[PDB]
Amino acid sequence: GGRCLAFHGPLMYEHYQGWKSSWDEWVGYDRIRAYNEENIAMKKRLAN
Amino acid sequence: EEVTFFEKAKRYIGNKHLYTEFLKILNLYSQDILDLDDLVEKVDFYLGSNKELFTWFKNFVGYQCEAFGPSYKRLPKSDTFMPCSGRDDMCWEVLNDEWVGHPVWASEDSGFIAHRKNQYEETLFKIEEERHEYDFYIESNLRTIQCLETIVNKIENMTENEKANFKLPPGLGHTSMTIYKKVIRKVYDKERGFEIIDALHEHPAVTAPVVLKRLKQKDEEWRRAQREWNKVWRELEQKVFFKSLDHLGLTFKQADKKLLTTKQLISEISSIKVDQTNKKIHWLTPKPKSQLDFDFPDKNIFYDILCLADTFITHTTAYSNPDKERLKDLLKYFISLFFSISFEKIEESLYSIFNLFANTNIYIFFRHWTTIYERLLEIKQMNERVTKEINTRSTVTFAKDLDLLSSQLSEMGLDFVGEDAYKQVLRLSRRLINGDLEHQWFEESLRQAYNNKAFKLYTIDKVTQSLVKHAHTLMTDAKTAEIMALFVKDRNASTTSAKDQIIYRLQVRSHMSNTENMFRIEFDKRTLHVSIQYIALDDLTL
Amino acid sequence: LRDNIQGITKPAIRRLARRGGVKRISGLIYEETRGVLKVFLENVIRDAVTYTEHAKRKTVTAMDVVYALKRQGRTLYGF
Amino acid sequence: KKRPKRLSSQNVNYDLKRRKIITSEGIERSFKNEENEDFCSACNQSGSFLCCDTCPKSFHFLCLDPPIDPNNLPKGDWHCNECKFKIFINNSMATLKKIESNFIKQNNNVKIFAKLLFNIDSHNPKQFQLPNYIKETFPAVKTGSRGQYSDENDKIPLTDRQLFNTSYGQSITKLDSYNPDTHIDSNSGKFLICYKCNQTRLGSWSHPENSRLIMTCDYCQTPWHLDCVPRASFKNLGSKWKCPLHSPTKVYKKINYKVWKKQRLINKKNQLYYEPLQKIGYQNNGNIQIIPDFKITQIDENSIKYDFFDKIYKSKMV
Amino acid sequence: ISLQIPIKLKSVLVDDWEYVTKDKKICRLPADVTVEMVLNKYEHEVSQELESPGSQSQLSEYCAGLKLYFDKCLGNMLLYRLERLQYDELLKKSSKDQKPLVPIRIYGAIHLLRLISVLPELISSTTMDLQSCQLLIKQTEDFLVWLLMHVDEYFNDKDPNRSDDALYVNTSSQYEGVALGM
Amino acid sequence: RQSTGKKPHRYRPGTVALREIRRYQKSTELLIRKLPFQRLVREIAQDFKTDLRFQSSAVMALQEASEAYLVALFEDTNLAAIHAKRVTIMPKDIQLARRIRGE
Amino acid sequence: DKRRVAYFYDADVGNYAYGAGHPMKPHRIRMAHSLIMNYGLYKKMEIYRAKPATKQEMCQFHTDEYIDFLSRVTPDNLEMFKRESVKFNVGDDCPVFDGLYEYCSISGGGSMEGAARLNRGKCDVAVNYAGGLHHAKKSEASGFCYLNDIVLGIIELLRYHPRVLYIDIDVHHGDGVEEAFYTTDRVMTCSFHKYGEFFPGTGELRDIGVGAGKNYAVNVPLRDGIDDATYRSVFEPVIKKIMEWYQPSAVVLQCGGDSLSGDRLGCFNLSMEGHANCVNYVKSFGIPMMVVGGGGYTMRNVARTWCFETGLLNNVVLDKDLPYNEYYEYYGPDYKLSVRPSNMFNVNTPEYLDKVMTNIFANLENTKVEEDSAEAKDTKGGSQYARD
Ligand SMILES: [Zn+2]
Repeated sequence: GGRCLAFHGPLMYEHYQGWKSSWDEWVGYDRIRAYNEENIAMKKRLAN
Repeated sequence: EEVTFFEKAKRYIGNKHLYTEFLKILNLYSQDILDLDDLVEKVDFYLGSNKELFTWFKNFVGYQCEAFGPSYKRLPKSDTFMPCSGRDDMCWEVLNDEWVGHPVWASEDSGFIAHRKNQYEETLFKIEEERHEYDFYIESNLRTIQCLETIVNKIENMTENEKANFKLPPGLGHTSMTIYKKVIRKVYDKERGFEIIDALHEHPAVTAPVVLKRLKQKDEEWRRAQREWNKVWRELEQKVFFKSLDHLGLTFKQADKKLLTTKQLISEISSIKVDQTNKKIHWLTPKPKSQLDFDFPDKNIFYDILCLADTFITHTTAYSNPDKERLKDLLKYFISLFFSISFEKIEESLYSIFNLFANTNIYIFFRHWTTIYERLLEIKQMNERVTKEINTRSTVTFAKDLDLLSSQLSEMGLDFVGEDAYKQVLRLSRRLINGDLEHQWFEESLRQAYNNKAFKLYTIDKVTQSLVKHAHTLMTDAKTAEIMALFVKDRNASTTSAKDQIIYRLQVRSHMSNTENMFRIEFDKRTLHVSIQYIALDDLTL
Repeated sequence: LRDNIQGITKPAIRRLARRGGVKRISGLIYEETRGVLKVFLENVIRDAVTYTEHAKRKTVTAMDVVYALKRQGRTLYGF
Repeated sequence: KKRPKRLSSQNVNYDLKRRKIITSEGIERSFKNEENEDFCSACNQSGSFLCCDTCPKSFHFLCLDPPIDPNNLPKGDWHCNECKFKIFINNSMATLKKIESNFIKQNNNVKIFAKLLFNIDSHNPKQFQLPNYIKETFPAVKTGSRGQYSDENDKIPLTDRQLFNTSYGQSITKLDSYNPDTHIDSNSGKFLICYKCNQTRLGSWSHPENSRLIMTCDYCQTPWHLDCVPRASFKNLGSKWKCPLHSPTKVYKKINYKVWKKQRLINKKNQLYYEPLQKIGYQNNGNIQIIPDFKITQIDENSIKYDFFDKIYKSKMV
Repeated sequence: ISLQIPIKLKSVLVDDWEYVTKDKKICRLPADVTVEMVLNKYEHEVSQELESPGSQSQLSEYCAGLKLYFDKCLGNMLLYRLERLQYDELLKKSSKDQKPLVPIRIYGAIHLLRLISVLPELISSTTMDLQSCQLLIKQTEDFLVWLLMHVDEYFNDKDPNRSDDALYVNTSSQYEGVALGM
Repeated sequence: RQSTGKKPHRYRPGTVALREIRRYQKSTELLIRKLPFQRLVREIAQDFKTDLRFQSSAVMALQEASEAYLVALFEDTNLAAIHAKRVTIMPKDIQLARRIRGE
Repeated sequence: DKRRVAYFYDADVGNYAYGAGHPMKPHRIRMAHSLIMNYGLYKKMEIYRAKPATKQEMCQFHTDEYIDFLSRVTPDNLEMFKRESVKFNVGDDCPVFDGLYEYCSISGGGSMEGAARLNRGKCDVAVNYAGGLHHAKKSEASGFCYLNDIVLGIIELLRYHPRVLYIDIDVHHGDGVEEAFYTTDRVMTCSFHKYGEFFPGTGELRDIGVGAGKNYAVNVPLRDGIDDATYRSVFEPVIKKIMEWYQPSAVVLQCGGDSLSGDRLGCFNLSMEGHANCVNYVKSFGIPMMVVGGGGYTMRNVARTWCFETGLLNNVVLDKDLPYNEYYEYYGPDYKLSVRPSNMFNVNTPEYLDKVMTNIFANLENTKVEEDSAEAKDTKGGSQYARD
């Protein structure tokens, strides 16, 4: 349900979206959203 | 047992999401929101099967309004205010103006779907419209011709002075006012039709004779066209209608291929196995050993699939001569050995408890055998009525005089009259296996031979080929051939039950691999009863 | 048989342009290419239909298609 | 051996198609010579359309500010509201220099709304449409094809492939033909066990009548037989098939009455506020969730069982 | 320019959208409470609640502006295509009665909530002064929390299928066919 | 009738297009699928004459001839595109090529 | 035992066709009547021709505007006639044809004439094959049905009889009659049809009426391919229980071939015997019964089954031989009076039917101008030359 529900940084989850199939990982650790880590730190500080 | 009721419900539900929804419903009841009736309805689908738990819940809770269905919403009283001059007090007290149903609300703004029909049914409906509009125009013209003939008869016996002035209201002195209007509008033009209608109405006995003549010749040519179309309609519908009546039989050619496979029968026996096991887990710890049983009341049916089998042996060309000979010998021997029949008593002219532990190929072979047996029982049980109906087929004399009876299958000898239907369909199956029957004609013969009830014999050659190919694997496979040899050693027709079948099971479990399926087929000499038990992965766990 | 002009898919036209060395393919080229192919087929198949009707045959052979391509200066080899 | 070539006659051709009989043979000598658009960009729906001569926008007969009826439609040229504002007065003559401030100066200092009142005339009439920020706080709802309400209760429309050309046996229906694929789920390949009776009831191909139809729930994927719950056929068109085991949207408690049309969920932003403090006697009127402004609580099985036992132990005396 | 609405009013608006488009239920126009007495009660409550520092002039100005703008905006951005037939026959009845109908006498507060919902689009599409815009926003939030203080007596959930009053009536087949059809 | 209804590769445009040009120019196999072209051929032929059949080899010859003609037309269209100081083809270039060809 | 049967025919009821490629067709009634007179049933029967209804006589359930609209319906000026087209939902699902006013008038006249003949005691069984329309609402036309003449017949029966029962046995059940009699207690409606993505979409086990009409609307949802045995098992005991509890004074039966094996939009697998034994069972009670016909998109099967209904109502067993009529080419290659059942799947399980029966039993256990008004005036019409 919904359109944004991910334990990692959200990528319109309804698995790493927008990447190949050889990158999946389903191990168990702590989860934090943080709004995609402040939107990858305001897009790497606006491309540094 | 109030303390242990909740975990009992938790183990009964199993799923976590359904348990949370049950807790939400139960708390909704707890917060003075849900009354007793809706709780009773909820536990009717929740714990309806558990009779002990439901009776305890009813005794412990203390159980001793309108339905308001999804349709017929209540209109406001503003829409009720309508004059409705044809309504008296009884109509006011018997009719409701505040309840209206509209199918788009039932569709929830998504529409509705119609029933899917076969293509032959669509051509049959097209034939129905083509035949309908022809004679509908014909008899509308006939009614207008009759009205104009009554008019002409009234003109025939009075003078010219009242002939010049014969003003009439719309209707031509009859109870209808628009049949003739539609007839003249269809015969003539759109703009000219209104003016000739106006002429006929205000000035009769001048345009009316030529209108009657035009309508008479139009009716004559329409009747000639209908007569020349009726023959084509009859002969095309002779092959359209019976194919349209067959719904499952048209798809049977592919359904029998897709559904009579190994994995489908594995699924359909494992479904019954898990149903029996969890039903007993709910009810009682012991489990029955009988499931998917077949009854064998007739002994000549084995002889019938024997005849079909050795007819198929002499037809195919993909096998060698000694391979065909050993396949026919194995097919005869397995029937003579499993069913305790000494030999074949049909080997002259007019031809051309015990436990079985087997693998999956023998399972599929036996399932094909029992399927053909059940099909032949469905043929034979109604055969005494079908043969009586065919032998007493009272043909219509008027159809014979006009040559209207269906003689499509009677020319090539596909008719079932004057002979037994079962022997005739056995010969038809033999020749269809021989490959010189033009199979769709055999489908048509089955369609108008048993009134579409013989739809399971449509792929008799296909299931015979599947049976032959599955019996071919009984000797080529080393494990299956060794299983047959161990059945030669095991079968002795002596009272030695319940002392060596455990050894049979042990040597089979040591003989078969882990991925191979496990079966127990029990056959009884009395009443020819057979039972199959699915014991897959129930012996290698220890 | 209806809506069979869409059987020639958009990546099929894209691959056909790739065979021709086309760098970039517009979104409006697909309908125009489908129309051009429809006109060419409506000429060639009609010519083959006339060729088959002349020979009192009910199905059209590849030789009649070869003749229909040859008569318009587009001769085809291998059939 | 059908013959539609010679036995199809000359007077009457293929039915449902007229011919030249009503035109060529119709001589009666008995009288003895005596820019626009087609999408309706005010409600995004279809129907009878009216358009302006010099404006590409087309409207409905009722979506117009003063709804007009087709039986008394005005004659001559018709114009929209901004057509009266742009091609007509206040733009071509008497150009807009300070008439907007004159609206405040004339309409008795309504300046906080006079600009919107003036912009009303420079605005086409349209149906109500929910704003974007109103829609974003409810992620379960969405806009439909023509602009109707669409929450998770309503099922997605079926495509034409599954509905028209879905072969014969299938026919978008499992009531016809043996359909063993409906009893097997593709997630694990196991058997779908019904909730009421714990049987899949697949049956056999030799006995198709012993098979019982089953369906998958659209929320929790719970299998359910068609004979246990009272229901005739499947649910493919319309709303999603809600099994009678979840929380209903609206319940009735006659005592006039209370409806309680749920809360339809709030997204994972700061509006969703959690506060688990009390487990007994909260009177939270529902909208709970289970864990191992719109106020919600982290309730569990123990608290629900406690308040249930408390309420039915107070209510058994009455 | 950003405006906030409490989640109860957003849920009410979403339920109204569901009633109109999905459930096919228009609002009960012959209702007990209309927009004029809504604004009159709001103005009286805020006038008798606080002191008198000179804000009653702008309070009455805001009330009169909201009344006039709801009068001349009701057929522009509110009024779903389903309710257009109801508006048409009410206008026909008023034309037969030789009287000039204004929407503040018959329309409920749900259309006012719709107007407050579409207000940021109207402010963003118009050239307005900053201080007047903030004053209008502040008065909007004041009215929104006043409506939040009186939800129970004003927006009560009731079903028209079994009650005489639900501030909502069911649409007929003829009504739906005329409105959502031609 | 009774119914109510980390960084990705991120290839720039043009390089993969030239890669496909080099792959399909040296290739041999047919780009257009068999049955869609066959169904289009039958649909076109049914407008001229009904109850008509095509053999597999006739469909093959028609498909290869149409592919070669469309490849030549696309070559002329691309040549006109570079001639018009462009790398993107337009349908007006196709119409111009057809007009120059005389068809 | 022996009962007099009044047959109501009109020679003008079949002269109107709805359109090309149309499911509904009044042309089947003419060949059904030709089958009736071709079987020699006129010697033990009485036949009258009913007059067409008027505007006021058709206003007895519908509104004034709907009746005026239907009287002023004309296909030539359909271009400007678009407001009332919708609302009365005419022209979208029910297209406009010439003679709609006349066809509705004949159907209504036949319906209330059957009701009046049942009321006055002149006949025991009233058969009106000219009109059996049941999908018509108060101001809505659906299912190619325009005027709800069955409601008018029930009203005319209620003028003399205290209780009237309506029985529907075909698919696409009449929601108009149930809507007209949802709240009244003197009218009980029982119907058998398919539910689930079906054109009407109305009728549940929970749908039994509201107010004073609580538990007075019986609806039996069925599935595809129901055979004759399961149809008998779902019909006869519930009909006996309805007669035991409700005790009606009149029965309105909507016979039709929509529930037959071959149909256009139908879904059932009933033969002629399965469709006829229910009528025989409801005739064996002895109480008066009204028979109307408004179903059956097929034609050849519906004519044979209407002839079989007439023959069973005539207390005679019809032979399988089919004589010569002017509509003889419609029939199958066997040319016998027999509707052949199809072999499609019988998905109607006995357990689901038993659950429906228990729900119905638990619902029904609590049941224990105007110058020419009242009708009772028809032309004789004894000179019929339909025999061939
Ligand atoms: Zn129907």
